[PDB]
Order: sequence, then structure tokens, then C-alpha cells
Amino acid sequence: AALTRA
Amino acid sequence: DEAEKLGFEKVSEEFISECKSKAILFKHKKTGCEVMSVSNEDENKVFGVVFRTPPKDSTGIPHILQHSVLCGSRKYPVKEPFVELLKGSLHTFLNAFTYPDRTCYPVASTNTKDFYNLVDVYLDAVFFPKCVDDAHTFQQEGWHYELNDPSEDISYKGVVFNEMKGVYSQPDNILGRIAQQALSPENTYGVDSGGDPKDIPNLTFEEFKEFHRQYYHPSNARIWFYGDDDPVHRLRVLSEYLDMFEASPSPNSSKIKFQKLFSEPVRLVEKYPAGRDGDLKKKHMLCVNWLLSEKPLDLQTQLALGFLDHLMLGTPASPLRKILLESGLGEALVSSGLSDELLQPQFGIGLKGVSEENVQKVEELIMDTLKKLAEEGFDNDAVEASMNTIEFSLRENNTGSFPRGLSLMLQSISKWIYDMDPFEPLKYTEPLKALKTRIAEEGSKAVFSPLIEKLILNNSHRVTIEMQPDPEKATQEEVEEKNILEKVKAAMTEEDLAELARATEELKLKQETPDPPEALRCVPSLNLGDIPKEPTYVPTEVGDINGVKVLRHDLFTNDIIYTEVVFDIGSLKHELLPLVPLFCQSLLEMGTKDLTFVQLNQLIGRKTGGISVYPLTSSVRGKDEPCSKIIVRGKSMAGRADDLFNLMNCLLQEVQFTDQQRFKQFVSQSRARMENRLRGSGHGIAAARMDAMLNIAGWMSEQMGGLSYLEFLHTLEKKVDEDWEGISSSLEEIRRSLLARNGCIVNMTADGKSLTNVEKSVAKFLDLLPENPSGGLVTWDGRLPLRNEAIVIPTQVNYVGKAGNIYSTGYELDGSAYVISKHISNTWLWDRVRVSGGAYGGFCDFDSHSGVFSYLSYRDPNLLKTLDIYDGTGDFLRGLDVDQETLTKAIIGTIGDVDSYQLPDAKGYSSLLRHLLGVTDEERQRKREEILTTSLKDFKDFAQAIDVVRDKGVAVAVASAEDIDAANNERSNFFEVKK
Ligand SMILES: [Cl-]
Ligand SMILES: [Mg+2]
Ligand SMILES: [Mg+2]
Ligand SMILES: [Zn+2]
Repeated sequence: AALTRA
Repeated sequence: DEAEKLGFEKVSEEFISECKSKAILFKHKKTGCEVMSVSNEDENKVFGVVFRTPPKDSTGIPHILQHSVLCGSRKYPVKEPFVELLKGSLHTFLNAFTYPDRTCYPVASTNTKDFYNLVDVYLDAVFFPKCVDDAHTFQQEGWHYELNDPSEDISYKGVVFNEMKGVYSQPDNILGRIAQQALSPENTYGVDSGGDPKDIPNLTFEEFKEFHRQYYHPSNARIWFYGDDDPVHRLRVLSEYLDMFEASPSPNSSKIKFQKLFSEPVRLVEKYPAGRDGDLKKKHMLCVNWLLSEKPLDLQTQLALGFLDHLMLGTPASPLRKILLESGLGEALVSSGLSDELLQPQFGIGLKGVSEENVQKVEELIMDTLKKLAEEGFDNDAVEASMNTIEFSLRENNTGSFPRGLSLMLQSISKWIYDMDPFEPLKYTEPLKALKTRIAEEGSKAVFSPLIEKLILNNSHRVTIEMQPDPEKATQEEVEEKNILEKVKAAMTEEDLAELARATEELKLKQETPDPPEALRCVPSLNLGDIPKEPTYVPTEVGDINGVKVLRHDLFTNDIIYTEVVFDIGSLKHELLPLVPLFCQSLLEMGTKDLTFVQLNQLIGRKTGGISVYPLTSSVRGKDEPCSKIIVRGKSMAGRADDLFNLMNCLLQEVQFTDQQRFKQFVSQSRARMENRLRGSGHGIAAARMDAMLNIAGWMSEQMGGLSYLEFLHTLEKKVDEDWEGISSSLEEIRRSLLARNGCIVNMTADGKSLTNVEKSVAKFLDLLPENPSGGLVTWDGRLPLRNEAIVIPTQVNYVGKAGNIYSTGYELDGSAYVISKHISNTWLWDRVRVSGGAYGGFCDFDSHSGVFSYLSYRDPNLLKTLDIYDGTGDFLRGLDVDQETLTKAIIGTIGDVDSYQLPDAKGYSSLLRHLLGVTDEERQRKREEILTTSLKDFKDFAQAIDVVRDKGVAVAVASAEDIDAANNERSNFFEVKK
């Protein structure tokens, strides 16, 4: 997984 | 020793030939913080800090903290320092990522002063955030109760809360989470680090604080520097933060534990949210998943598995991928492939769009196919294609707009974070050579069959997941959340509820009140004088070869040639337009008179770096006539240019449009793709609908990529069974209409020696084309009726759009528009649509070629409220006082977008597009000077231009059935309803 800010 | 005097022990040091770098591993003596410092001649410098942050529940702490640390720190006590960097820096990369077991904070820039500005904001954010001082940021970023009035229902709100409701509503995200957690139930991956919406409200500020205290400590940090900046200065920069801490034991707390392999396989049936007006019986999924080992696998096995993954799934011709798709049991692959970024490697394979009664068959087919590959093995032409393809990509190292230094960091960190060697994953020349040698000496069966057999077929650590559409899942979840909150309210006194309504109004006012310019002064910026007055230089030479325009870009490319051959589709019959994307796919996934599609693909894989074929469509500033092209984009070693152009001609001219069954599968794949575009990316759909109402370029793209395309796809399966000969002859007239020497354009990027050698191949290729196409010479008009439209999907979140043509006001393009548009996005829309409104994002888009200014929102709980924000943009601009430092920052931020770092192929490509769209170098320069001189007056002038979007702009939304009628009852017959 990878959850980003922008 | 400078290092030791600054408090660092040099642990290890190697030259990595692969990335022409000297890499040094330092350790901060006092805290034990490890630093990888990589020096080379790459001007795109990269920094990151990573913390090992395993969650122990599904409350989402790591994710919430990742959002919260970027909302104010010791040296930068403003609402959102991250957005200030977004606004006013020359960054090439700016983001933050939460992985299942680690949180990464990377920045990149080509400008050394800019780089260190970005690094300082990030270091101060992760180490000394304001979010641990009181609960405000936690409540906003995490979760809080909202009550607009004691007479109303309380709701849950928060950035991460809302984001995760978005995520937990996408079928493919649901599946991958179910798989990860079912594979690894006994370690950190068995819970959700992003946060489960059902569990986020269980989180307390105190737990959140403690998580930061423990894990955001240099002792638990790994730090990466990459690039051409001063090596010693990196350690000096870090000492400010590292010296402010004592050693902590938390790394012993944060260590990730291996999941012990199951002794028996697991079988699961799960639900995903679906629409009722859809044939549920047909939209099941089946995925089979494995954890491949407990032990870290030997370095040769790791490489061999990555090779195997490509061999089975890398191309449409790869057997596992190919066999699954041609079975006709599903629409498309899902959650498929090897992932080796976490502690243990995981392989998955499945299909979506499976009929209920065919689910066991997909499972049986997967197992049979995997057994067949182990028993019969892979043809040597397939193995050679994968090997060339792989060796080519590693040599090219084309990361796009993603920094090369970042890609390296992430490779290193994937082993470093588990306390393994950080240098090893960076190396590949020797391991790759050794694998090549084993294949020649023992054969592919002896290399790959034991991996399939023991890591997959005989691996009892297997999870099978069937996903079934549930038309009630979402309604039932809203029902449980509402009942939970009704009990919260019922348990409160009249004054408890008055207090909460007051906290709500207070919060709303806080987040709708920007920090003043005085406050934002804590975040430094470059001088307008630090900015080159000229655009990035790209050598272009316009020439002529066989009566054809040729653009040459003489750039160092490491002996690779990049070519684009551009054919015109401006005058294609309108009936043919929607078939263009499937036309492009057919060129690449059908055979010739002489070769099957597998043989052709393997030729391409063996001899080149790949070829793609795709449409490109845009307005051109100053003309009614659109730029409308099909592009054939190819690359190879310069020594194989001959083979590249031979193969391109083969694709273009020799492929036969006879494969009915493959064409049927393209349709299903496309339908699948479109359907989840609507679901998780509806803003792209709305943008396309609106452009289609506004200009011919827009109308053309929407025929090939929007709602009109999805509609066209549904009509197409009947047409494929009942009239294949009609489809095939349509495909054949597209080819006739496009393949011609006349008005073709050829783009080449390579160093000067290669280019000369390449021209002989280009000349020959051009020789083989007809002189002139068939069909008309006129570009015939098309448009959708200007209507406000709402497109119904099953979802929680919406995508809200508004747009109009600002040139129609008589506003004339000035480069200041780029500055202002960017400012609008990062201030007004950021604050109102995302932070205050609860959407994942909100932004504006200015097409300076057509004059269309668009507002868009992404995963938005609102609808008409969002349109209202869009309408208030002119008054926001008119209400602004922007001092010189504010202007300067907005300008720098735009120049960063304009001077964005490009690898040589992207340079030559951007140069091609400028030529196609009529942007001359003197236009570029005039527009840059206009950007560099944007003033307060510009901001006010532009306000009047975008007010035409408020007054005469069209709205398209992709939304819930609920929200569409709810909005059509508040504003009667506003939205026309498209299902
Ligand atoms: Cl763990
Ligand atoms: Mg557009
Ligand atoms: Mg001006
Ligand atoms: Zn997030």
C-alpha cells in the first residue's frame, strides 16, 4: 500500500 | 575526520557502478540514526526521512500522523507548511507516503538553495510538529464530531476519516486489503495502517501523541540523501535535529515480525459495494494469493522471481496474463503480480468481471496454467524478450517525472527498514549476468520451474478470495454509523450539544480563515533574481526527410534513440473516432499474415525498448482547427534503430484486423477500465464531458475516453458477434485514413552521432508509407449540447466540475494566468474544497490553448456546496491583498511547474508538443517574462475573466443517485440525469 498527502 | 567531529560514524562505503554513485552509510553516534549519503552528478537532488511505524490496530495512527506533522512545526508555526512549499518552491518532488509498516517523507529539487529550504521544513515537521501540543490538528486530520445545530444529527468528519471512506468504497482497494490482511494475520500487515473508518473514531489524541513520541525519534529513523550537493553539508544540516535527541529503544519496539506460513490454504468470500441497476450475477471476482516464503530469499532467487513475474504477466503476450484473458472467464486481470516491497514477498493473480457460476473455473484455470508453466516451461524467445526488456529498462532508468534518486531510495529502504543491507538492492549488474548464465547453462525450466513449484504450487500459504457485488453494503454501513452517532447525541445534555455546535462553528471559521501574509513569512523563498530568465534549453533542429517534417533533438541519451512518428486523424469520419483506441490496441495485440501476435510482441521485446500507439488531441491557440493525432512512439538501442523502424512499419502496415475473439476481449477490458474510471476518478470524466460541450478537441477526446466512449463500448459487443466484417473493415479504413507520408511528422531524440545513423532508418520507413491517405481533407465539427449534467454511479464520494471559456470575455492570454490559476488551486480551493469541505482534493485547470478554465473536485462528499465554492473564486481574488513576498512565492511556484525537471525523452517530447500546438520559442519566452512580472492588478483582472465561469459556465458532476436528487430538489431541474 501507499497513501499519499497530495 | 569531518564526519566524526559532526557526530557521525562512517559504517560502510561503496561505489555503485549501476547508478554511478559513491554511497556512504553513516550512523549518528548519539541516537543511532542511520544516514545513506549518495553522491553523483545528478542535479535532481533527493532527500527523504523514513520512520518504521507498524500499527497494532486499524485506527489509522500512522496515516493520521503523516497528515498531522505537516500542519505546523517549531520553526514554521503556520496552518500548513506543506502547502506553502507547494505554493512557492522550485521542487521536482514533494509528497509523503504511509506504507503498511513505514512512513516516508521525500523531497527533490534541481536547485540547491530550494532543496535545503524543502529539507528544513520536512525535518522540522517530523521531529518538532505542533500537532502533539494540543488536539486541534488531530481532530481535523484524524476525526472529530461535527454538529451544525443541536436540532440536527452529529456526523464524523476528518481528513483521514473521509479519505478512508473514499478508499473503502473502491472494489479493487477492498480486495487488496482483504488479501494483505488474510495473508499476514499475525503481524502488522494484518491491520490497516491507513485506517478503517469503522475504527478511526476509537483513536484518542493520547494514543496518537505516544505513537509520535515512540516512533518519530531519530533512533527509529533512516535518512537518505542523493545527488550533486556537498556531502559534508548534509551531515551539518542533520546535526541540528539529531543532536537535539538522546538514544531511544523504540527500534526494538518497531521491528517487523515475519508471518509463519500456514499449514493449510484459506478460502474467503467477501462483499464489495455495487449498484442495483447492474447485472450483479456477472461482476464477481476471483483472486488467488500466496506469501512466497518466511526466510529472506537469496539474492539470486529475488531477481529470478522479478524476472518470472515479467515472464508470466509483463506483456499482453505473457502466458499467464494471455491465457487468463483469452479464457473469456473475466473482463480483466485484478490484483495480479509479484509484490516484494514488504517483509515477505507476495504473489497474486485473479480476474474481475466473472459470472457467479464461473468462479471455481477461474481458480481451476489459474492452478492449471501455473502447473503447465512449471511442467512445459517458457519458450526461449519469451525468455530472451524478458531479458532484453529488463536489461533495456535498467540501463535506461526512465523514472518519468519521478526522481531517479527517489526510485533508488525506495529500493534501498525496502530492505534497509527490515535491518538488511541497504546497498544490496541497488546492485543488479552482477546478479543479472549470473541469472543470464544459469539460463544458458541449465535452461529456463531448471531455473523457473522450482520457483513455481515450491513457492507457489506446493505452497500451502494460499488465500483464495471471491468478491461478490453487494447492492446493500453501503446503505447498511451508513445505517450503522448513523445509529452509532444517534446514541452519541442521545447520551449528551442540552449544553453538551450547544458546546459541540459551538466547537463546530469555531473550527469552520478557523479553517476558512487563511494565515495572513505576515505569518507565512516564516517559510523562506528564493529571490526572483535566483530564477533563470530563460526557459530550459532543448536543442531542436527542424529538417526534412522524404518530403516530411523532422524534428531532431541532440541530447545525451545513453545510446538510446527515442522516436515519435505522428499521423493526423483530423479528418477521420466521425463514425470511426470512437474506434480509434481499440484500433491502437489491435495494432499492438494482433498478428500479421506471417506472424502471430505473440511472435511479433516477442520480436519487439527482444529488439527494442517498446513501441506504443495512442491518440493525442488538443486545441491550438488562435485557430478553430484542432490538433488531432495518432502517435507511434518507439525506443531502442541506437544500434537497433533499423530493427525499431522495421517493426513499427510491421505493426502499422502488416497487422491484420481479423482476430474477432481478441477484439471481444479488448472491449471487455475497456469496459472494466472505464467503469472504474467513473468510480475512482470521475473528475476526469466530468472534465471530458465539459470540454466536449465547449470545443471540437474536447468533443473528439470524449468520443474516445469519456461517457460517450463507455456508451459506444456497450453497443459494440453485439456489433462484434453479429457484424465482425463491419468492424474489421472500419479498422481497415482508419489505417487507410492515417498512414501517409504527407503531413506526417517525425520526432527524434538521441545524441548527434546516433541521429545521423538513425536518419537512414527513418528515410526507409517513410519510403514504405503511402504518399497520401484516403478519406476527406476537412475536419468536420462536433459538439455535445451545453447542459448541466449529473452522472449517476454507486459511490459515497462525488466529483464535481464547472468550466467555461474565458477567452470569450475578450480576456487575452497573459502568462500571469498560470500563476493565478496555481494560486487559486493551492489557497481557495485547498482551503474550502479539501480542508473545510472534506473532499480529498479540489483544483482548477486552465487550458491556455482552448481558453477553458475548469474547476474540479476529487472524492467530494458535497455537490452544490462545491459549485458554490467555485462561484466565490472571483470575490476571493478581489478580496486578496498580496504583498510582494506573496507574489514572488506564487511566481516561483509557477516557474517550478514550468521548469520541471525532464529526462531527455521528455524534453524532446515536450518540444514536439510545442511544435504541434504552435507554441514557438519566442512565445515561450514572452509568456515566461509575463509570469515573472505578474502583479496584484493581474489577480484582479483575472477575477473578472473567471466570473464568466460563474455566470455562463457549465457544471458536470459524477455523483450518487441520492445526492443527485437531493440536489435536484434544492435546485429544481438543475442537473440533467445520465445513468
Ligand atoms: Cl509486526
Ligand atoms: Mg480539458
Ligand atoms: Mg504583465
Ligand atoms: Zn492520506
